[PDB]
Amino acid sequence: KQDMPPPGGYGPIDYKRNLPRRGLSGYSMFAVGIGALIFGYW
Amino acid sequence: ITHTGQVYDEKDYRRVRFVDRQKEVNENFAIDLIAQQPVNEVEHRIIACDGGGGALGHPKVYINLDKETKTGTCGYCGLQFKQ
Amino acid sequence: TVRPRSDVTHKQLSAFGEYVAEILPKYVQQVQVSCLDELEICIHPDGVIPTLTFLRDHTNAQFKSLADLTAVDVPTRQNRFEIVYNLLSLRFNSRIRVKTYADELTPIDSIVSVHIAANWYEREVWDMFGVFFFNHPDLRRILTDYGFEGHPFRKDFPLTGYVELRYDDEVKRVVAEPVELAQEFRKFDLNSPWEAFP
Amino acid sequence: NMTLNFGPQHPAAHGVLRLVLELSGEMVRKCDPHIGLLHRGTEKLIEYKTYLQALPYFDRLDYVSMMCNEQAYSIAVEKLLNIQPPPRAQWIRVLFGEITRILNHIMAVTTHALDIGAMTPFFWMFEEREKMFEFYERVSGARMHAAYIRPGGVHQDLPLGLLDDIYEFSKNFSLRIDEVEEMLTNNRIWRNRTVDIGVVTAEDALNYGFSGVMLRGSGIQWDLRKTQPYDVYDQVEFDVPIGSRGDCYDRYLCRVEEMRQSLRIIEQCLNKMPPGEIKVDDAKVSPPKRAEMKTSMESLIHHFKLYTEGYQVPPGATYTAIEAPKGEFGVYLVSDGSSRPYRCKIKAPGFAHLAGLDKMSKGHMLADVVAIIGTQDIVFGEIDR
Amino acid sequence: TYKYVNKVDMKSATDNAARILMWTELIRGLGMTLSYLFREPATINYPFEKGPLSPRFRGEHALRRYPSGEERCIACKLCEAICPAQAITIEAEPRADGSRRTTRYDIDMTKCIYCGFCQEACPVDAIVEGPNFEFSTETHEELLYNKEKLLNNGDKWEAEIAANIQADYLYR
Amino acid sequence: QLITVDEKLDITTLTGVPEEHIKTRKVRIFVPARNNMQSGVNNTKKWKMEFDTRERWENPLMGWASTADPLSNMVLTFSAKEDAIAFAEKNGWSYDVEEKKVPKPKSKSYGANFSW
Amino acid sequence: LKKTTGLVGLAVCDTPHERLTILYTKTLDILKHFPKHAAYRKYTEQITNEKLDMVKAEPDVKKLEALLQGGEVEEVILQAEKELSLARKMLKWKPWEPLVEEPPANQWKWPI
Amino acid sequence: GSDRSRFLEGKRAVEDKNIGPLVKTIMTRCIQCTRCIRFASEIAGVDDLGTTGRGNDMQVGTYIEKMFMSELSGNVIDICPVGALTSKPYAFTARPWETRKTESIDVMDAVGSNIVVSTRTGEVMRILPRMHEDINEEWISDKTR
Amino acid sequence: TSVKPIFSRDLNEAKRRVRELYRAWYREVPNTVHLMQLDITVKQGRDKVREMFMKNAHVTDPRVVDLLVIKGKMELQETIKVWKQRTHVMRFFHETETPRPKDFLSKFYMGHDP
Amino acid sequence: SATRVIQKLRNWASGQDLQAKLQLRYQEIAKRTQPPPKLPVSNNYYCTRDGRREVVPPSIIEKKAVTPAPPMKRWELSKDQPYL
Amino acid sequence: AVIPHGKGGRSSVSGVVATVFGATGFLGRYVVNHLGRMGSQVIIPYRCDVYDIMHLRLMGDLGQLTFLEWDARDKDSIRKAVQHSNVVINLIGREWETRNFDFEDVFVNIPRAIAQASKEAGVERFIHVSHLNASMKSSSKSLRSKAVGEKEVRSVFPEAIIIRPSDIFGREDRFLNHFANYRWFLAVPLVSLGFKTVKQPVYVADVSKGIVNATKDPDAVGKTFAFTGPNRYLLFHLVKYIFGMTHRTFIPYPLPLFVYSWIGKLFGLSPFEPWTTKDKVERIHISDVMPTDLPGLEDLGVQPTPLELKSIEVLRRHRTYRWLSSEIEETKPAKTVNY
Ligand SMILES: CCCCCCCCCCCCCCCCCC(=O)OC[C@H](COP(=O)(O)OCCN)OC(=O)CCCCCCCCCCCCCCCCC
Ligand SMILES: NC(=O)C1=CN([C@@H]2O[C@H](COP(=O)(O)OP(=O)(O)OC[C@H]3O[C@@H](n4cnc5c(N)ncnc54)[C@H](OP(=O)(O)O)[C@@H]3O)[C@@H](O)[C@H]2O)C=CC1
Ligand SMILES: COC1=C(OC)C(=O)C(CC=C(C)C)=C(C)C1=O
Ligand code: SF4
Ligand code: SF4
Ligand code: SF4
Ligand SMILES: [Zn+2]
Repeated sequence: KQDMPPPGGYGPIDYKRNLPRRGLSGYSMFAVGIGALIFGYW
Repeated sequence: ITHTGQVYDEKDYRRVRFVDRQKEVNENFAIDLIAQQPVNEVEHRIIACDGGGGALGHPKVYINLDKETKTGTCGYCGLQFKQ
Repeated sequence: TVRPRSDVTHKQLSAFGEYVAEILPKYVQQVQVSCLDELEICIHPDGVIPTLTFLRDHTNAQFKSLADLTAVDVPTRQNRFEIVYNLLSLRFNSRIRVKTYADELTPIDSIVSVHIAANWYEREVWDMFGVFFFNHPDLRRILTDYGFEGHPFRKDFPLTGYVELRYDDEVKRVVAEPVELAQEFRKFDLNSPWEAFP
Repeated sequence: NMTLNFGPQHPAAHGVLRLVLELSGEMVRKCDPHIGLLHRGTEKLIEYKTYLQALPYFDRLDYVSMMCNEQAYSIAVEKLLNIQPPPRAQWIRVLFGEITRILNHIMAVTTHALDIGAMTPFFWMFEEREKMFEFYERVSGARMHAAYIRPGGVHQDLPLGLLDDIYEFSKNFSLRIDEVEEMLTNNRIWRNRTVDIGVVTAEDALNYGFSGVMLRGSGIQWDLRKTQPYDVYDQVEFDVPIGSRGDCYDRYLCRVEEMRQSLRIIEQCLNKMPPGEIKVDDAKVSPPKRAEMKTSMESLIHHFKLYTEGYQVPPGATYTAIEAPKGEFGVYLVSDGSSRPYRCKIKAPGFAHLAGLDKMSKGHMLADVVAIIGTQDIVFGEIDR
Repeated sequence: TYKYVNKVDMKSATDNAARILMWTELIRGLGMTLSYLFREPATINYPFEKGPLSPRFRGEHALRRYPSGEERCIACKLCEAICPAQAITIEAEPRADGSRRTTRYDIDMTKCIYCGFCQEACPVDAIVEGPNFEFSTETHEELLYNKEKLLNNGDKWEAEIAANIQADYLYR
Repeated sequence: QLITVDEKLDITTLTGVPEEHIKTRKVRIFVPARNNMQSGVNNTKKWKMEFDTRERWENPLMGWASTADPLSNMVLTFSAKEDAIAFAEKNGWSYDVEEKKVPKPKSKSYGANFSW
Repeated sequence: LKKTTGLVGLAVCDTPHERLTILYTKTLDILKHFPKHAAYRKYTEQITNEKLDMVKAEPDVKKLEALLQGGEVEEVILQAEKELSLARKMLKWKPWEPLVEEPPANQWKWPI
Repeated sequence: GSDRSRFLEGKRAVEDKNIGPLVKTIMTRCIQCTRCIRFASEIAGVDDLGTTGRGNDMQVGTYIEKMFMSELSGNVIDICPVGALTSKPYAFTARPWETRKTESIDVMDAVGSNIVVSTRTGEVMRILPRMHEDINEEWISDKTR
Repeated sequence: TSVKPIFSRDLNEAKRRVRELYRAWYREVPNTVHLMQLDITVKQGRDKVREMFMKNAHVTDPRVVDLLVIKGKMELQETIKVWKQRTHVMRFFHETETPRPKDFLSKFYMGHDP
Repeated sequence: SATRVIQKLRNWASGQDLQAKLQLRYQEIAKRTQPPPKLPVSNNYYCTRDGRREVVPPSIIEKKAVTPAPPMKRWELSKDQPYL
Repeated sequence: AVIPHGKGGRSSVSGVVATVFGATGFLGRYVVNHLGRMGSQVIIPYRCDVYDIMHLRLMGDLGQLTFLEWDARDKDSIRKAVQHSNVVINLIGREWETRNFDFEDVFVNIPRAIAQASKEAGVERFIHVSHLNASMKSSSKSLRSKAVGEKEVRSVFPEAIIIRPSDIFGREDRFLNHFANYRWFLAVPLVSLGFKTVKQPVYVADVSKGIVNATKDPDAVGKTFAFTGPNRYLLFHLVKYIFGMTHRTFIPYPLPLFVYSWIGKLFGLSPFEPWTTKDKVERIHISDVMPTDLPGLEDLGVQPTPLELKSIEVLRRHRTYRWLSSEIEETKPAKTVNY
């Protein structure tokens, strides 16, 4: 007949940002570095 | 020569164009193809001619095949209709 | 098939048109709210900086942005060019048109002082129609070729100009050439002769 | 100082800029952009062409935004005629207007990056743009300069499968935005290249007539889709993404948000598009249907006259502005009673923005100028007209 | 409605210096491009898998012919009076059958804009704008089409045109 | 201010028209005549200023009509004899004004054709 | 109080109530030298008065703003200061005078 | 007039006849406006044309097929607002929007009738009358057309 | 009749500008030939300048001479700067264009147009 | 369709679900050849529905000062996402 | 259609179709530009590769220039090129003798064949270009040969125009340049130090305008012509004029022609293109000619252009940077000779 939205709506699309915060913390990060870097000295 | 003449005179310098080339000329002349068609016999005094289609053919005009003397020809299809 | 319109606007703006005409009686020659619900204050050319300054800096009429400056050329009128300035008020969400008339030889002032947007538009009006803007910083051709002769959007200028360009081997440069067009532009006289009942 | 204009022919001059520059050592003392390199005479030619046969001049003013340029003219010619498009057509123009804002922004954000030096964002988004072109090709017939938003409506109805396919694109497009989002928003390199570059203060932006994301990036609240609504935008809900520091980054972030907000508007248009016809039914303004012109005489006469002569819009003049992706695009159409216009001043968001380049790019080096042009989203068709 | 876009305890201060010194934040971009070499390229094999189109695709012009074999063009001049690029010249005559047909028809395909204002104005469906888009030419003369490079052109794609006309006629 | 000049406003040096198209070219101010083929009088009300007709020739390759008269498609439209003569004099063209030809009033009566 | 007026340039102005009173009061004066019955003096003195009327009737900024119906007060000021400049500029251009010159004939008839 | 049609019925058709070698009467076009009959009887004194039949069947023509041979003949073309009878030589050579119209004078005869020469792309396509109250008041001879 | 002055009031006053442009151009021709690597000789060019400044040597409406200077100065700016390339400047010399004959018999003999 | 390891490579490296949002169209695409449609089409005198003739020529036109229009209502921060 | 029907320029037509055979080199690219700007069709027979005929495609307008392949060995290529023409022009000529073609072929055999077909096809004019001071026993293999052919041309196709140009200068020339090139190798090893030999040099355009005027000039039939040029200069002075204008140091150390003949031999040996050769060396030093009585450029309608004027354009390249910007009045003034 004529293109028209599917009865009951198309559905929901997401538009908002989702850049997902994640990651090691700083205290932990550094402590692996120095821990890998004292072992390099011993 | 195209269905509409155009044939260049031998002297015409406008013939170089086709040297090492050729001439685009349609072999299917509509003057003859339409003559190779059966006069559409009809019963009614007047007849329609949608161009063999509704909205895919030519505007719809009614032709008066009223005189056997002349087979009406829709100005659009060139189709002769034999009363 | 009849525009959905609001009469509130016609009235509100009409009222502003009387306000502007009262506040500036010396420069405004005619104010009219068209039926498209837009306003047009027609000012004497001398009123170009006064009228626009009042609109840019008045609490009851702040018209901060210059939408555009353009010049219709009606060749019949004595003062052919009709410079038209369209302005927008972000504060009151409304728009106004101030239009003044300028002839080929009589320059009008430059509003670059009132709005710095006009620095470019005024250069384009000079290049396109030949109107000159007084005390305008750097007026010079914006759109036409560096050596172009003639003002193009004037109604008396041929569509296709008088000069065209081509590369001439003999001189190894892009040389101009009087215009020869291989197919003149068929000008169609399509305009009905039965006028519409108003 | 040293006069080394940017390149008329340049790998990054957006085609045709000359931008003569004075080089005070590394930094640029002054810029004098020499546009005119693409002035085809669009406004002169329109005076010699009927209102339908001039629509095409418009999709070729800002070729990145095709159908929004047309939507201006179409709104301008409708107001002069005092006719309004049918309800379905108005939603279709808002549906296509938002697809154009996504495609303009994908153009502006990704090309800015390749100028900066980031090359991959362009490729990922351009495949997403070819998907969108296909939507223009599958409704109009062309992938560009469609000439679909004509006076009175759209030229033809949406094909039977378009709205499902627009849902599938909009459904997955959001991930593609933040994929570019993670690539450019937090990188040291992008923020340093973009943050605090070309700051424009609020009053200066209004005075220079910026009127666009350049206006909103500095924090001024103005969209023209919520201030002076056109079509049916008054029935769709969206949030203007205004800015706070009026600089490249804040302006970038605003452009990425409007792509997201446009997906919200496209979502509403698919959900609520009305059954109806796509063009006004007065045959004295929009052509008659193919079946009608081939079966009824009044329709043949109306088709013959409309195509050969024209609408003959009533004498008057109007300035109609719509929020084109770049900024306020307006047509000042002066009309005599004749079928062909008398004047058509295309206000180009871009003539004002490029003027601002000298003020915005002051105390900035050669590399900053490449970012300054990129953040004005200037395409020279609109500026040169 | 408006939306703001861009508007210290040691935990936070170390976190900031762990994202500036041992860069961890340009890494969220390197893994982001590593996420794409392992996906399937979108490239189509071009010459063998031409991209997708629509029956509406406007390309190389062609003059349709009535099945019978009679040219459909009745030289109205309803298609150069609208052609905005001013590209068409269709000088005509009575064809000596008494019928009405062209002796001349023309497009300069270096002026046309593929706008299809000629296929929607034609009251007979003679001039169409076919789905060709591989007709590039090494010369300028091969683009100034005549009535015989448009009619045998239309004597070529008519199997492929009519399907698309019949496919879109209702919407038009 | 208000300096006085004593001459027509010759802007021929400001127009930018190549000399030969400002010298050997005659404008013809006239109110277009009606298309006998129709009876509409709306196309015979405004004075037009059209230029002389120069060579319209044939493009050897395709047979199209070609021309070298830049001012060929030019039909400026004025609203009175006075305003057309002014523009032509303004631009330095030669004019050939043609007075308007409004039909005179012809008395028409239905019954008249019934007399004998 | 307010950390930042949204608009980039306009900077937070402490003592909004004060800055205004001075700017508004100066203006109420510059208008004085205007001809008795000059629309500008008659109207701009009608506005400046109402704003000085609220600038002193309400001491909470956010509140004040709503009343003056402007943007951030840092803006109500920006405007108060510009009207003053127009008021000075107007007293020289003497806009109140009779029209300079009536349009030439038929300089505003569009269907020409 | 009206944007649409309500005539969902069958149209009529008349039979094309030959009125001469100058006038092509595709009279199924005729709106029975009787201008032709009058001109033929009041300007040209040739009363050969006439209405035949009543009802919708009224046909405006020459009952027996006698050609309309007279000078002043071609004016019928210009005077029939419908394109029922039009010019046979200028049958389908052009279409009016294209025709560039230059106003000139008749040289075939010494009345010096005013005429408009309609030229397209540089060859004359038709010469039709332009009104001169005193000399040719809207009419031109069969020779000079 | 009365007319506002564009920049000068009397033709004499204006001519002061016309000369202040001649000088400028004259003192520039030499520079251009060298800068734009043009091939025409300084003398040759300086000739052109006089020709032009001379071509316009008949108008008496100050406003027009007030206007041609401006247009005139603008053309210097571009030429003084190198905003104009060789192509632009050399176009003042109709290098390829075959000068049209003027003799009647010379025109009758070619081209139906006057 | 990709080896799960390779695709988990792209999900882990991207940080986002990636099987869901494909940039490639496999069955997502509507098939062509949609069934033919049937588009939707007294006192309908054009003199009543005249948009073109409805318009009229422009109107030409103690007291209290009047603004061009009531001052624009200031917008308010978005409820779903005030800051992004 | 020999009726020119248009305002002069591209898109007009002067109605003269023409086959200009040597339109791949130096002189024919200017001929096509004038015949072309004169809007006349030009059937340009090219045996080259299309990539090198493109430079010709814009020197004309839509349809004006037509190309077709021709090889001198076979006719029917000469025949179809001249089949629809009315004008024919011969510009064939090669300095060296490639293994496949001798001065015999490029100057006699070939022009003869072309002219053969020219008369056969009915072309009215067979403009032929033989060298000035080029007669039999002119002690140079080519020049002698060239004249032999001039006869063959006249015999087969009488009423032919024969232009005999002097040395032709102009951009991309091999006259001024050969001399200019000497800069690269040592210094000008002129013979007779360059004195005792005088040359009249003519600009390519002057010759090109003449050939075009001749194709369209009625009295030109059966008329030989010598396009000598405005000034006669001694060779030493002209090399010195090439230098100074070239802005590179000049040294006219002398040597004899027997040695020099031997020298170029080796250069000729070069497979691609002789930098110089015996035949060239001869036509430079020994070749000297005083025109006496032959209608000239002025006679045909061209004002010969002096070398004093258009020498920047052809030597401004041979300067080192820092001198490139040098103007003309600065160039070392030259001086003319009579001898
Ligand atoms: C306590 C034990 C005894 C003492 C031990 C020693 C003391 C502790 C040492 C801690 C060292 C921490 C890391 C320091 C080195 C890293 C480089 C660095 O210092 O960062 C500089 C720069 C920071 O950038 P920015 O945010 O602009 O900071 C400046 C702000 N004005 O960084 C940059 O922006 C550079 C960006 C350039 C582009 C990078 C692109 C990504 C590169 C990925 C490489 C992947 C492979 C790396 C490994 C290769 C191995 C061969
Ligand atoms: N200064 C001068 O140059 C002077 C020249 N002349 C005469 O004028 C004529 C034109 O001179 P110019 O153009 O400089 O000479 P070129 O060396 O440029 O050769 C002329 C043309 O002839 C073609 N040609 C050469 N050999 C052959 C061959 N064997 N078969 C087919 N075509 C060939 C060349 O094309 P291709 O690249 O395909 O070989 C070239 O385009 C010459 O014949 C010469 O005798 C006379 C006096 C002075
Ligand atoms: C947006 O402006 C620009 C273009 O126009 C759309 C370009 O084509 C180009 C060149 C295009 C490519 C693919 C290098 C550049 C660099 C550009 O900045
Ligand atoms: S093509 Fe269609 S429109 Fe153009 S002329 Fe032939 S029929 Fe009339
Ligand atoms: S497509 Fe548009 S431009 Fe090309 S021909 Fe048909 S109408 Fe003219
Ligand atoms: S005039 Fe034309 S229309 Fe009126 S009746 Fe005679 S023929 Fe029929
Ligand atoms: Zn039919």
